[PDB]
Amino acid sequence: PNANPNANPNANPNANPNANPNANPNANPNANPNANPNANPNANPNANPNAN
Amino acid sequence: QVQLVESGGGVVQPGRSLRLSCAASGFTFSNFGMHWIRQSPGKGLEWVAIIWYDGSNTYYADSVKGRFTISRDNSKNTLYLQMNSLRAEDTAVYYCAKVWFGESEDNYSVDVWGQGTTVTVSSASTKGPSVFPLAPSSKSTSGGTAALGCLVKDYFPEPVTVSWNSGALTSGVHTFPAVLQSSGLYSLSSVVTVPSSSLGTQTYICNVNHKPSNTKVDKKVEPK
Repeated sequence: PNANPNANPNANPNANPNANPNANPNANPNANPNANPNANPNANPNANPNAN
Repeated sequence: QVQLVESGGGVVQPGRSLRLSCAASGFTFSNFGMHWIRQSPGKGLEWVAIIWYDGSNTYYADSVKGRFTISRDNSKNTLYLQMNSLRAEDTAVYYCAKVWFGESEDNYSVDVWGQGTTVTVSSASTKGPSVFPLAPSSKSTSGGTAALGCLVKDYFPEPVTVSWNSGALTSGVHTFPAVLQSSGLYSLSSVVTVPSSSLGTQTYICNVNHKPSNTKVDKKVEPK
């Protein structure tokens, strides 16, 4: 009929927490173009034993 | 093709040292890194050490770090493994292996293995075997088939060879692999099934040979 078309707005502001805990298959499968392009200061500084 | 030949293995008392070598041919040895990998019945395959083509970088397994030293002589096309402070658990068959060729950023392992050399770390002294008859009787007869054999007990080191009637009897012969006893001496058995109607008339003699002690024993097996 003519119910309220807006928020409560005193509705639940927290987690469900029974919401979906899995990984959505239809997520973003591409690389984020504006991701971290710098070198990682905390990375492997040693020498790979399996290197050529 | 590619060929690797190990040498230098043998019997060594615990705490002593031993130097293994690996001769390579069929390829440019100086262009490839090498592995030493050992194999034992208790632990299976177990990587030991790796060396770069020029010897600049070497890596070792944790169980051998500080005791083994891997090196190479590219002028002689020879790979070396100096083993110091040997413990009982180092008894194994040691293989040298060649790293395969790949891309610059790939990880690497081995593609061609050597023939292998046996290393036995034990404080047992060289001792010839005791040959005891496994005498057939009514308790080892089922129908027309009977079983007899020879027990080769308390010898060191491996191996020993067993034949029957100087090789004339091979059908139905089962020589079991040797087992290591609590005393550090090996022991094994060899059995053969024969027609029961032949007992008492056909002569069966087992010929045990042990080259490390130059032992040759021909033991006659008589029924009970």
